Amino acid sequence: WGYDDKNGPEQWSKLYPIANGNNQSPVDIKTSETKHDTSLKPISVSYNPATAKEIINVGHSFHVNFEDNDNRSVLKGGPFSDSYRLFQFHFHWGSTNEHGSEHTVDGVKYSAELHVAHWNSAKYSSLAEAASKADGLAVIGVLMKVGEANPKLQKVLDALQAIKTKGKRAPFTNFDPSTLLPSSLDFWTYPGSLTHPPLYESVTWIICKESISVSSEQLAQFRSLLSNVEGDNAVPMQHNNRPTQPLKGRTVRASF
Ligand SMILES: CCOC(=O)C1=C(C)NC(=O)N[C@H]1c1ccc(S(N)(=O)=O)cc1
Ligand SMILES: [Zn+2]
Repeated sequence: WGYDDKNGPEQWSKLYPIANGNNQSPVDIKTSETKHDTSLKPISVSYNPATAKEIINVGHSFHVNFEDNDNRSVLKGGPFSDSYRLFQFHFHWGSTNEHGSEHTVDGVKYSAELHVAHWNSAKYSSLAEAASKADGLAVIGVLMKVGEANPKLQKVLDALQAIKTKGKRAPFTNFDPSTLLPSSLDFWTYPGSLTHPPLYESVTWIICKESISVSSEQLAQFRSLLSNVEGDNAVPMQHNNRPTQPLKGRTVRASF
């Protein structure tokens, strides 16, 4: 699977039928149709920079992975009673500045999107166990709006020169990804899925109301990453965003 016309989102359903499920992500958030929910607690993140482990080129994207052997780095509050353990962050982007976000807000497409992914360590003993369970994953989505260079991205962008081609990986240490989040943690939440195969309907989405910035040149760095292995013909990673999917009558709740 990939993002090409042949192996891309519109074809995913052939091998992964859950693509046509009732809890697929991402979605268009219609602000007129959101339900303000008084029970929602503030989102609480507490990440230890010592849990940062590795940056990896996975061909369709790059990931920054965290040591997840204990509760040093955790998400709490919002719609959750359980504590969720940080394991990864990554981005999505588009071929142009005009699209690239996965979530949209009232039809508006942002240039990119940050995903900070966590697993339910109260109920489950590993990411592998948690990953397929309705209450297994919690992902914070931050919409990224093209404008001023974002200095908080600096360590991440500087690391890409070491993982230019598929499969390449490097230590990525001493980094707290709560530095990338907007200063307001007002959010939307809805029950949904991983936005690429295997598309498990295991994610509680936390979508920040406030966007963070990214420059056109910072976006060019993401797209200058190569999907091919070293020595092969260069194939830029131009985009990796899934189209919005039907709500099929789910409710997006607002903390605000
Ligand atoms: C069984 C593992 O479970 C997962 O969590 C992931 C899988 C299979 N694939 C990845 O490459 N990384 C993880 C992932 C996390 C968040 C999103 S997203 N984009 O935030 O929905 C996708 C994949
Ligand atoms: Zn993602």
